[PDB]
Amino acid sequence: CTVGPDYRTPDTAAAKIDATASKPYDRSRFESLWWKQFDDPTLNQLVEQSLSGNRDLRVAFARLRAARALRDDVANDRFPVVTSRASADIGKGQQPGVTEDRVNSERYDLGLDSAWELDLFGRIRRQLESSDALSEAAEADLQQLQVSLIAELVDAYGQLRGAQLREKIALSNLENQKESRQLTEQLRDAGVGAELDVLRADARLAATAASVPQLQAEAERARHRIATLLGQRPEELTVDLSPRDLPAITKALPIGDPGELLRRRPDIRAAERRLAASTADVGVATADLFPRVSLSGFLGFTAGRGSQIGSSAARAWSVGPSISWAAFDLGSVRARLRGAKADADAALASYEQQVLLALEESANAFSDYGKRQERLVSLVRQSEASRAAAQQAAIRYREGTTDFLVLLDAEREQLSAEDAQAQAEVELYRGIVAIYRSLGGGWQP
Amino acid sequence: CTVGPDYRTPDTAAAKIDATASKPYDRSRFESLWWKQFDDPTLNQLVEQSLSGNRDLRVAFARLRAARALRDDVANDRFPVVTSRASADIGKGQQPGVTEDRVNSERYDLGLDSAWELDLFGRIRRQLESSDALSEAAEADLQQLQVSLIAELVDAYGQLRGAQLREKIALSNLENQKESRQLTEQLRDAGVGAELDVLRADARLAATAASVPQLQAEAERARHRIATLLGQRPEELTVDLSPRDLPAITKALPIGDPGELLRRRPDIRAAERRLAASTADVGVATADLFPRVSLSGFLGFTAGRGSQIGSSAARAWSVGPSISWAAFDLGSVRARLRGAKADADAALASYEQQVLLALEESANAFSDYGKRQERLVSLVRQSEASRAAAQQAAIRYREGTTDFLVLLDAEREQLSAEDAQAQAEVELYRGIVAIYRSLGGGWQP
Amino acid sequence: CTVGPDYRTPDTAAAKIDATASKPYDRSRFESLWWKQFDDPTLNQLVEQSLSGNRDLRVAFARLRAARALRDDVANDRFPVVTSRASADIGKGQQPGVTEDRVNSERYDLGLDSAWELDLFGRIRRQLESSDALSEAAEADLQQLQVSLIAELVDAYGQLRGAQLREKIALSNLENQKESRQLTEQLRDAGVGAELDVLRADARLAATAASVPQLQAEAERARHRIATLLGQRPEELTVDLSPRDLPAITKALPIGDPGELLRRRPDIRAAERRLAASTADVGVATADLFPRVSLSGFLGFTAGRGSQIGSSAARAWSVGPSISWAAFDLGSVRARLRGAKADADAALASYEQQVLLALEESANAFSDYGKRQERLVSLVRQSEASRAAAQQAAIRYREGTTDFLVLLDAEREQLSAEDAQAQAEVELYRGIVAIYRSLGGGWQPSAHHHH
Ligand SMILES: CCCCCCCCO[C@@H]1O[C@H](CO)[C@@H](O)[C@H](O)[C@H]1O
Ligand SMILES: CCCCCCCCO[C@@H]1O[C@H](CO)[C@@H](O)[C@H](O)[C@H]1O
Ligand SMILES: CCCCCCCCO[C@@H]1O[C@H](CO)[C@@H](O)[C@H](O)[C@H]1O
Ligand SMILES: CCCCCCCCO[C@@H]1O[C@H](CO)[C@@H](O)[C@H](O)[C@H]1O
Ligand SMILES: *C(=O)CCCCCCCCCCCCCCC
Ligand SMILES: *C(=O)CCCCCCCCCCCCCCC
Ligand SMILES: *C(=O)CCCCCCCCCCCCCCC
Ligand SMILES: *C(=O)CCCCCCCCCCCCCCC
Ligand SMILES: *C(=O)CCCCCCCCCCCCCCC
Ligand code: NA
Ligand code: NI
Ligand SMILES: [Xe]
Ligand SMILES: [Xe]
Ligand SMILES: [Xe]
Ligand SMILES: [Xe]
Ligand SMILES: [Xe]
Ligand SMILES: [Xe]
Ligand SMILES: [Xe]
Ligand SMILES: [Xe]
Ligand SMILES: [Xe]
Ligand SMILES: [Xe]
Ligand SMILES: [Xe]
Ligand SMILES: [Xe]
Ligand SMILES: [Xe]
Ligand SMILES: [Xe]
Ligand SMILES: [Xe]
Ligand SMILES: [Xe]
Ligand SMILES: [Xe]
Repeated sequence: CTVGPDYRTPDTAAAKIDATASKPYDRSRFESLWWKQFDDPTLNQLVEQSLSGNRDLRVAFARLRAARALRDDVANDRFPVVTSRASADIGKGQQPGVTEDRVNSERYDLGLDSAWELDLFGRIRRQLESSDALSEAAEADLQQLQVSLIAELVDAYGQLRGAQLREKIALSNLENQKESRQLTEQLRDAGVGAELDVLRADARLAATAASVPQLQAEAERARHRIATLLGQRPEELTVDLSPRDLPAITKALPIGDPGELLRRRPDIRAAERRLAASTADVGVATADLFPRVSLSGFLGFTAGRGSQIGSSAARAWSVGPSISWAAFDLGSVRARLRGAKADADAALASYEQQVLLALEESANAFSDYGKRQERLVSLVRQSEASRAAAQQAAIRYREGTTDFLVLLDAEREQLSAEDAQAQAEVELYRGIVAIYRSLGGGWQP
Repeated sequence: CTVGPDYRTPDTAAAKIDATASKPYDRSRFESLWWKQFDDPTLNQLVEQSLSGNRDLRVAFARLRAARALRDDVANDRFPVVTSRASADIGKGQQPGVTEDRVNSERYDLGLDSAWELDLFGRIRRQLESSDALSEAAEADLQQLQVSLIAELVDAYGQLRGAQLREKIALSNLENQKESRQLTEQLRDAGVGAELDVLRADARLAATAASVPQLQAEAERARHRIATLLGQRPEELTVDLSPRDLPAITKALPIGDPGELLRRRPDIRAAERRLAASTADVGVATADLFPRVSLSGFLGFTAGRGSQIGSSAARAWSVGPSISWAAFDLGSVRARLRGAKADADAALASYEQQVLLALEESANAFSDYGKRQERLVSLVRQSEASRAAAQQAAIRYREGTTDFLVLLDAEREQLSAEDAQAQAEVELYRGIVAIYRSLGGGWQP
Repeated sequence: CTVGPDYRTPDTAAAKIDATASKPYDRSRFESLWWKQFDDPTLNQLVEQSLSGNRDLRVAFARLRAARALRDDVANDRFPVVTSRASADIGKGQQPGVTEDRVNSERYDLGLDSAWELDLFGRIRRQLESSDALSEAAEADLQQLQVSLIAELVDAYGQLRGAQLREKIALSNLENQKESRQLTEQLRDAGVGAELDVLRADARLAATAASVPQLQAEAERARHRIATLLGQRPEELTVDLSPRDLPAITKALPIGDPGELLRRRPDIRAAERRLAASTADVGVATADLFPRVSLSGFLGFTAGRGSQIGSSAARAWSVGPSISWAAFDLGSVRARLRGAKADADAALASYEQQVLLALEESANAFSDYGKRQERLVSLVRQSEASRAAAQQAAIRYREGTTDFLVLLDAEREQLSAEDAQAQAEVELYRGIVAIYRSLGGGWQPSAHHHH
């Protein structure tokens, strides 16, 4: 007999995300190794190294091992606990009721001690049920950490490429600006220009030059995040992170059925497991409303004289059946039961919150990614127009048919447009990461 | 007697906030349902729904129940703990003292077991005092969560309106810029224009177009945050969140006496409660320096033969008065007492820190709100001048009395001014939230 | 005898930071009171007030005392625990074995009760070894908090000066802009200007005016962070924070040998101590594979009649030697051992992660600081050219040889350049803080014979 509530997984409705029945997405398959679709061998090597080197991941494997070991101890409580012991009780004094003389008093015991709770109401079955569930929670915590780590690492590689891309855009615009500064000097020196043109050109050149070490600095913080995520020291990175293009995915994104997301996400499973364990804990406490039946035992040797221990004349056995019940202390048992009920309500609510946070993450990731595609189309147009404008403004300044401010302003806009477009490409890549993170991709799924 | 210190709430001086004798503020009343002053029924519905749906709030209620359950168990220790038992000791072997033959031996007991610590030094009174205080702390944690949740939600609604406001500003500027692009093409096509004007107009149009999906993306993240704060899935959100104006409060802000803030804030009460509990815990530990006086009992039946249990010939009673005192183990008792004293100093320091954090939050909220009002006055002036400038620049460009860059730049400034003004209005709304959060507004007892 | 693994500090290689062999840095000495290099008495007073008033620091000191007190209780388990008792047993009923009559029964005891676990396999020595290490971890947590707090406070002072600097730049640019607005009005009113010029001038003035209360607002948030970090209420600040220059260090930075950073960082020591404690806990669990030997005792008086307690005829004593061993419960003991092994692997990995996070912080702080110096050189050039451009554009606008946009744009760029430069100066100062934070500056490593 196993008292208290029988846990049932909640009847959690599947995710509905309408925005996913469109062209950017392929619901017909899900790609578990979602980062491989970027077709970037360097990224793939980063991820592989991270799975064997990351120290947080190592901690989580260890915690999983700890939880199994806890469970394994609790499972032995289903059986009698048979220990060994050699003891004595030696003294001199009165023996009240028997005599008022001070007599010597000796007793020796050697053998097996047995302690056994008969699990008639399932206190122990429930403890094991809880511990098994906490083991499964720990496995899910590990899987979630893997999902989180892969996403963080892929994202950081993106940021690194972004900084590299933007540095290259900044240096390229710096050269255009150097050419222009040089033209303002030439015109001024030939008597058909102005110091005012050279000054403004210098100021703009220095502004653009100032962005370079900023961008390099962000690249270096990203390289350094990557090294830690790999379990590697900053100066000991194995993998060559020299500049390459920001990866892209041109096929529609294999996102599977978004209805499956709540079943795929390990954080959801972890919190469901904790709910199951907490529900079993109600059982544990509920069992204390009923009597506790135990059976102690001794098998070995008992004697008044040490010499006899081990011999036939000292053979002994004893059996200690016991039934106890809280009786007038039932109020206390009820208080602990209320406590366990409260903890299980906490766990339920906490599970529900994770479900909601997960649906929120996915809804954001999909809404973002679609908008980021739209935005990019406009930014690409801005860049094209800007490049063309600055080209023409350069020709006109050179020829004497437009003021320097026209060229200055067109150059500012070209840089500003090309930079924003790159940032937006990085955003798109990061949005891909957020989608897969939110779907629970990357643990074996 | 009740040993150890008698807790007294610290004499914490009232908050002094001088900036509040200004006319932005009404110290003559405080409005508990502070969000209702925005006169936004949609906001009011959100708040009411969140109080019944939010899952973090559910967790906190459950933790409150857990703490009451702990307290209820402790309270029973003021009374004797009277449990029930049926036991036996059955076996064969020597009986030291009595005989060296291996004899059969039986003993049966059935009745009530009684255990009572008498509480002469108040160890138990103090345990209960601590537990009651931790219950009040848990109630205050819940109330603080209510304050935090309401503030987060109101703030998020503000962000949502902000994104919607800014989208509308971006679309309105997009129309002006579309008209301009069209004018540059027209003038070019009519032989009094230039390709360079069309290109720059295209670039600027695309830039403005690009901002729209960004702002929509932010609107969607805010919609989704609102749904979770309500305890709802994103696609189930009941409330119509289609655009409306960012709410405003035109009367002076009813902020009450700022010297009441520390009494109103539940976080301060929670930390004060934990301090009270920790002070009682010093009492608990201090009691262990004194003797512990207890009284055990048995009432029921005892017999050498199973047959007799229940009969008057097996009636039994016993009574076990006992006094113990740590004696040579006083060093251990002292170490635990030092430990409890240390924990109480931690709690005191931690209470003081919450006081300081609260005064910091308050002082920031008031400093900010005044500055945000000032800043807005300038931004409103900037917007007006900018719109006028761009209107006139458009007239002049069309007429042939100013270059396109003059119109371009005036259009950029109009958008930049109108968007900054909107952001600043959002800031002002959020400043209102920060004031009320910091004053401890919005909780139920 | 002491059982289970004998802890050894891991053989952690020294930090390698190559970028530190260059001339921004002086590796020949380290300054532990690293903020004093700024030669700012106001900053020095803030830091001193913080060390005596900050409440987080007080919390952490208290937690350190709690952990020592826990350890002191555990230490007494190496010795017999000798308590005292006065008790009685009174009742009426059968005495199984002896009689089936219901007899009256009385008994009185007064004396010393003794309990002693003899630490033959070191279960207790190991518990103490763990507890001592957890105390050292708490000491190191406190020291790390001190490092973090000092850094936070110095950083905040920098942000405060930054806000004050930028306000001053904004007001100064506001004055230039007022002069220009006045010129647009004059030219318009004298028949050779344009309303369009006055309107754009007005818009820009309002933009610049709008920045002032924002910057003042940041100054006030900073003042308030500083007050809490000092343990002070916002309106009760002891130190005068009225505007002064952002401090600067002209000497190359005394950063010592970066290969001594992992030894100096308290967070690294804290994690190493938790590793040591965890390793000792393996010992504790390993001891349960062996027998446990105990010895109980009683010495005092026992009697059937209350009157006799205290007299020679009621003298009593007993001794309770005992040895137990898990026997068929060894699988449970093994499960606990595997558990403790798992926790020690967790702790090792956690120690290693802290090492890596520390190397990452250090490497970022040095990469940043170098880059921030370079960036500043360019921003200074931008400011100079911009100031000059705006002067010339003003001359040309006055002449009737440009539209006002030329002057407007030059003025925007001047403000934008001077503001960016100031932010970048603040960045450099904050990068100094990040270096010292990451090196473990601001606590006293050689205090307490070190260990
Ligand atoms: C008056 C004389 C009485 C004689 C009684 C027999 C003595 C018991 O002596 C016993 O001998 C064993 C080996 O033989 C040992 O293993 C036991 O531990 C020992 O105590
Ligand atoms: C208060 C915690 C630290 C004090 C350590 C010394 C013991 C203090 O114990 C004191 O002695 C008396 C006992 O009857 C009582 O009257 C006091 O109220 C009690 O607290
Ligand atoms: C009333 C009968 C009890 C016998 C005397 C009690 C001994 C109390 O003595 C205690 O021993 C502690 C640790 O060993 C010492 O540190 C304390 O100074 C002392 O309080
Ligand atoms: C683990 C050894 C027991 C140590 C108790 C030592 C108490 C002193 O702790 C000290 O406090 C200061 C701030 O409060 C820190 O700067 C010191 O570095 C720290 O050692
Ligand atoms: C809920 O109360 C269920 C109680 C179940 C008791 C189960 C006992 C199983 C042992 C079966 C052995 C049969 C003969 C073998 C003798 C050792
Ligand atoms: C759970 O208790 C519900 C009641 C119905 C289940 C029946 C199980 C019968 C068990 C009898 C146990 C007595 C054993 C005592 C040995 C010392
Ligand atoms: C100091 O001397 C304390 C004063 C209070 C009396 C102390 C004795 C125990 C009080 C517990 C209250 C309920 C006990 C009822 C017994 C059935
Ligand atoms: C391992 O088997 C332990 C052997 C137990 C023998 C008893 C030792 C008597 C105590 C010596 C005192 C030394 C003090 C050092 C304190 C760290
Ligand atoms: C310290 O002195 C080392 C003692 C040497 C060991 C012998 C003690 C016998 C007790 C039985 C322990 C069995 C361990 C089982 C593990 C697989
Ligand atoms: Na109780
Ligand atoms: Ni020390
Ligand atoms: Xe044994
Ligand atoms: Xe330029
Ligand atoms: Xe930088
Ligand atoms: Xe047994
Ligand atoms: Xe411009
Ligand atoms: Xe019972
Ligand atoms: Xe019984
Ligand atoms: Xe029994
Ligand atoms: Xe809420
Ligand atoms: Xe435009
Ligand atoms: Xe976007
Ligand atoms: Xe005593
Ligand atoms: Xe500090
Ligand atoms: Xe201006
Ligand atoms: Xe502001
Ligand atoms: Xe700050
Ligand atoms: Xe012993």
